This record gives sequence, C-alpha cells and structure tokens, in this order.
Amino acid sequence: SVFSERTEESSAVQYFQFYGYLSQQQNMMQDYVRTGTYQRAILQNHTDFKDKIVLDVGCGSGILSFFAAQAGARKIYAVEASTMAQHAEVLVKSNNLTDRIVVIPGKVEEVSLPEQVDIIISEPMGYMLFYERMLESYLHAKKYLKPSGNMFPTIGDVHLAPFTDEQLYMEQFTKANFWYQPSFHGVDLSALRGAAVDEYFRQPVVDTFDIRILMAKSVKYTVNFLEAKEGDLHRIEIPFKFHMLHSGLVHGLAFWFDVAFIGSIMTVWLSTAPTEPLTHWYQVRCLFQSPLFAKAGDTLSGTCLLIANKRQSYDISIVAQVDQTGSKSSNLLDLKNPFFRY
Amino acid sequence: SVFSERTEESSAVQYFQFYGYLSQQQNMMQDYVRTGTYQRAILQNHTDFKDKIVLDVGCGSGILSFFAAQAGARKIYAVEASTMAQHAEVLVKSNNLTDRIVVIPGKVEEVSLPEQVDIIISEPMGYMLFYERMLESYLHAKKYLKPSGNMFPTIGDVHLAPFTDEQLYMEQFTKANFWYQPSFHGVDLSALRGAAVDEYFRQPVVDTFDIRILMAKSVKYTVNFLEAKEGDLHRIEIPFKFHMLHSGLVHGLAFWFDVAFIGSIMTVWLSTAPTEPLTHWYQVRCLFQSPLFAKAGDTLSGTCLLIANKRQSYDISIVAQVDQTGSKSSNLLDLKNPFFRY
Ligand SMILES: Nc1ncnc2c1ncn2[C@@H]1O[C@H](CN(CCCNc2ccccn2)CC[C@H](N)C(=O)O)[C@@H](O)[C@H]1O
Ligand SMILES: Nc1ncnc2c1ncn2[C@@H]1O[C@H](CN(CCCNc2ccccn2)CC[C@H](N)C(=O)O)[C@@H](O)[C@H]1O
Repeated sequence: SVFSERTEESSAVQYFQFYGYLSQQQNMMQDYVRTGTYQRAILQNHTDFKDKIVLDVGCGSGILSFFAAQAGARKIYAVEASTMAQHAEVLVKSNNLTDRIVVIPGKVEEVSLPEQVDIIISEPMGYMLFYERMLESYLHAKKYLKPSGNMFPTIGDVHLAPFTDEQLYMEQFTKANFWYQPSFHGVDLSALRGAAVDEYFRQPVVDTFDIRILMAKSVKYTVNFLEAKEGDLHRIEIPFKFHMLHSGLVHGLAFWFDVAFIGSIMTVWLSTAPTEPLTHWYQVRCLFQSPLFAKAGDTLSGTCLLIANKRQSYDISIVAQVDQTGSKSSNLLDLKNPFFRY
Repeated sequence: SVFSERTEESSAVQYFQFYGYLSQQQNMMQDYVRTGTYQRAILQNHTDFKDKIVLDVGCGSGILSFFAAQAGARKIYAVEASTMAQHAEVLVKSNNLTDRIVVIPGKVEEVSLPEQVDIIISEPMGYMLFYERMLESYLHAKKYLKPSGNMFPTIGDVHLAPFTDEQLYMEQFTKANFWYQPSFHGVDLSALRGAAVDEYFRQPVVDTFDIRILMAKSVKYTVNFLEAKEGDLHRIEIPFKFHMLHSGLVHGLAFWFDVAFIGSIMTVWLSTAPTEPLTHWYQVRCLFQSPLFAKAGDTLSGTCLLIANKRQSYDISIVAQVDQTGSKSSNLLDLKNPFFRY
C-alpha cells in the first residue's frame, strides 16, 4: 500500500506498538486544551455533523468519533491500525453507540470503506506539525471524501522565528564536549568530538520557553488540507526572510503550529504558540551549531527544507544567512530523534 | 544464524539503532562504578591479558578493548553490530592501536574470527541482568575460546527479595482510575479501567529505592559463564524460599545483580545492589496484583520463571505463596516494556 511503500516495516511496527498502550492514550487525553478545543470545534459546528457520514482517521481511543456522535452524525467510520482499535470498540459498546460508530481496524491506506463521507476528522499533528508523518495518511483519506466534503482540521499554519538562548546552546554544547577528552580513563576520545556535536545538534529540542527569546516576528507557512496532496508532504520547502527586532546571537529557529477547524457556524483555532497555554505539543527549537550575530534592522533569510524519509520522519535542512554581513549557518536535523527537555 | 533465529528482525533493527548513538555511549561511560570497575578488573589482572589474544563481544565505543590494550594484550578482536563500530574504528586509529585492536563489524553469531582466543570480555548485562538477551551472545562466543580460556565477567548473580511499597502499589490504581470517569467530555470511560490496571501491572519498574522496603534477605541465582550454554538462558527457573525478616504486606519482588571478574591475581566484583552506589542499571521491581501479608519468621516461597521470546526479551512469570497461611499471588510481566520511573 501507500503506507508500507513510504514506511520501513521496523518503524511501522514500533509506531503502532507505541499507540497500542492505554497509558499513552491517557497522557494525550489529559491535554485539556487539545481535547476541549476539538470538542468545541465539533459541537459548535454541529450542522457539519448532524445526520452526516464521517471518517475519523486514526481514531485511537475514539474520542473524536464520540464528539461527532454527540453532534448528531448518522454514521462514523473510525479507522485505527493499532490494537487501540479493540479498546475503542469496547467504549463504543459501553456508551451504547454501536448504531453510530463503526470501528474499522487497519491502516487508512489499506482498509475498504463502504461509502464516501461528508467530513473527515483527525488529529494528525506531531511536534512542529510534521513529526511522525501522519498528515500524509490524513490527506490520503480524501479518496473517501465527497466533492465539497470538509476536513477538520481544515488548515495548518507552521510558525518559525529566530531565537536567542545561550543556556540552551551551552547545555547541548557542554554535553558534546565530553568527547573532547584526551584521557578518559587513559583513552583519547577527541577524534569523535565532531561526530558527537553533530549528533546532539541534530536533535530538535521539544520544550516551552518565554516569548522574550524571540528576535523577530514569526513567518507563517500554511498547508490547506482541503487542497494539498500526500506527495506535497514528501518535500516541504519553507523560505523565510526575518526582519530582526533585537540585536544579539541567533542560536536557532523556534517552531510552533496552529490548526483551524473552518466550520459552517464558526472557525475554531487550536494554537500551540508560546503566547498560548501549553499543550502536549510544546514547541520545538532547532539549534544552529554555530550561532549568527545580527543587529536589529538586519534581515535573516534562508530556507527550511523537510525531506521525508522511510523511518516515518523527516530530515530537516536549515540554511540561514544575515544578509547585511553574509554570515551563514547551515544545519541538519533528524526529526525522529528529538530531545525531550521538559 | 543463531541470532536471527532467536530475534525477530524488527526487534533487532530497533536494538542496534539504539546502540548506534554516541549519547547512549556517553551515558554508560559516565557511570563511574561501571567504567571504573571494568578498568580495575582488567588492569589489576594484567597477567590474564599480557601478550594474550582477546575477544570483546559487543565492543561499542571500544573502551574495554582499550583497557585490554593498556593491560598488554597482543591482539584484540572487537566485535560490534551497530554503527557504533565505525566510531570504534576511528578511536582505534586515533589512539594508534591499529596493530593491536581489530574492529569487526557484525553480530558475534555471524562474523568469522581468524583464531581462538585466551579470554573473552564483554558487558552483556541488561536491567535485572537478563534484559535484552545479550548474555546469550556472550555465551555463544565461547565457540572461539581456547580450552581453559577465561571470561570477564566470569559469573553473574541475580538477587531477588520481597518488598513492601504501598505508594508504588497504589500509584497503579491512581493512574488507571483516570479511566473510571462516567463523563469525560461526555464519554463514559469506565469499561477500560481493568485493562488499564492490567497494563500497568505487566511493566517491571526500573528505578532505585531505599533498602528499608526489603522484607527478607535476597535469594541468589548464579550463572557461571565458564560453564553455561546459550540454551540455559532460554528458560530461567528461579525458585525462592524467603525467610521473612519483617511483618507486613509484600507488594512484589525486587531484582538486582552482581558480576565477578575472577582473574589470576584477584576477583573484582561489580554490584548493582541498592546498598551500593547507584548505577545506570538501577534496580527492578515486579509488582504482585494482590499483596500478601506475612509475619517475620514466615516463609514466602514460589518461583520466578523467565521465558525467552523472539522480541529479544523475556516474559516473566512470578508465583508466590506464604506457606503458613496459604495466601497466594501471581503476576505476568513483559520485560520488553519496563516503566522507567526514575
Ligand atoms: N495510517 C493510519 N491508519 C490508521 N490509523 C493510524 C494511522 N496513522 C496513525 N494512526 C493512528 O492514529 C492515532 C494517532 N493519534 C495520534 C495523535 C496525534 N499525534 C501526536 C500528538 C502529539 C505528539 C506527537 N504526535 C491520533 C488522535 C486520535 N484522535 C486519538 O485519540 O489518539 C494512533 O492511535 C495511531 O495508531
Ligand atoms: N550479537 C551482537 N553482536 C555484536 N554486538 C552486539 C551484539 N549484541 C549486542 N552487541 C553490542 O553490544 C554493545 C552493548 N554494550 C552495552 C550493553 C549494556 N546494555 C544495557 C545496560 C544497561 C541497561 C540495559 N542494557 C556495549 C558495551 C561495550 N563494552 C562498551 O563499553 O561500549 C552494543 O554496542 C551492542 O550493539
């Protein structure tokens, strides 16, 4: 299938094994901003669900399907590839909703549905939106969408902005410099120091931060889920040109995302911005191994390029330059191996 | 090979991927008890290495091979299956030891060595000794050992002892009781509460603890690596009969291990006991689903059975009984999915 072809089997088994556990579901369910905002988006847009046919892509425990049922959906196909499908089935029965919610075990790229749907609902967003490549599965599912069907969420905005955080920078640097030791119990480790540095700086940093570290207004990159195709997400090129508001060392770029549920009654936003209450997505920072000095009024331009790999992730290339001085930094990150700093 | 036959490929890819990272090596290297004890065992037993041929099974960064070289080894075959092999090669060159340390990329069950060796060195120990099944690879390597060759470690002692920890016990129910909610955003979750409880009780708990929780002297199970065969580790039956030193509720069994390097000059012990300074192995606790009351002077008997599986791990079965009252408990645990509580 389209899933097995883009996904090395060892990565797929690990991914679905992880989402099979109830403890993991509990952790996600306890994000009240996430769960409450989804419920509000669906219930306040009840006319988008009332007597409709719906597809829930990667339903997990089933909660979004339950919200669709509360909003009056006639039928909800709830697709789930992990063993969480069986637990969702238990909930559908114990909540007396077997007349409305039909769990379909398997990958959305592989199952067969009996009819086309009015609306697709999902939570495909990983860290910095793209982590884990579930957006592709969400877009793949549009093969089941009727003409003029809706998607919830409808659009995603990724935000990026340059930051200064000496302290985060020194922490990661200090760890790599363990390998600058000429006599670790008599052994010279220093030949591996560059490799060690590269490995640490390749890890995106998942945690939150004060907005005062941000040195320019964010640049926004939008994915319209109604219009994008799966293959659009294999290579994502995000140009940027920042007008620097503060002078200092730029240690990297910070990322967050918002999604909008554009319903008939209203648009509901779910934001993971650092100006908003914390979610289990936190925010993500990509460090530069060599920081860039810039003054307020300078332009910091470059490109953030995400290249999908078969480990169900992306290799991230970031090249940035201070236009006024020609100072450049170029950096590679492995979105599969984040540093969970919180 | 013997490795591929006992190990599902998806488990093997995940395992060697994990040991490929320098940060993981750094973590192990920074365990001073571990690294210092290995160095001391090798250097203080220099006559076991001086002008000898050695095999380092799973050499990682190469550190033990460097210690063998410091002790005078004539030649060291350093076998490693992860991409850490390439970093080891870099260190061998930068430490000017290419004439004495030969790095061999691959699994010890699959590579070919040109000659038999005087002594095998390794660090095959996982949590509770047996986690990750590397002891089998270590024993497999005795096909390369000369008659009367030595093994470093030599022997391993697994210790088990009953513990009381009411807060650890209750923590499982507190977490599972998230599911005991009749209207989580309108949804009755309660039907999943037993499944949640079951899931948490299958996870062995990796962390340390105060020795005051221990209710009896440990029972010891010894593997003599000079004498054991690979197949001895496929099914490990550990009977126990504890003479209780304290009255109270027994919530489960705690596990730790020691290994001894029995050299010609001296025996050096590496202990992960909770009476010793903490190592990166911590200790491990397996809960009983139902606690058992016992008085000081009673006997708590039963069996701990470890059954090797193709996920490169063990299913752990524990049955226990207070002889004087006939009160019995069991559990089944999955050593592949430990709870890292530290
Ligand atoms: N192709 C596929 N076919 C069928 N099923 C798929 C496919 N792909 C993934 N699945 C399942 O979709 C579920 C994913 N969840 C993950 C939630 C968002 N992800 C995050 C969030 C934060 C950080 C990182 N990641 C969606 C939310 C759902 N409403 C729920 O309640 O979980 C998991 O159970 C997955 O197994
Ligand atoms: N069949 C095999 N063929 C060839 N190579 C194998 C095989 N199997 C495993 N390897 C390698 O052995 C290395 C593992 N050891 C670390 C083991 C510790 N494990 C723990 C520790 C704590 C908790 C849990 N687990 C490195 C020690 C080395 N002396 C050094 O100091 O770096 C890793 O590089 C593995 O890839």
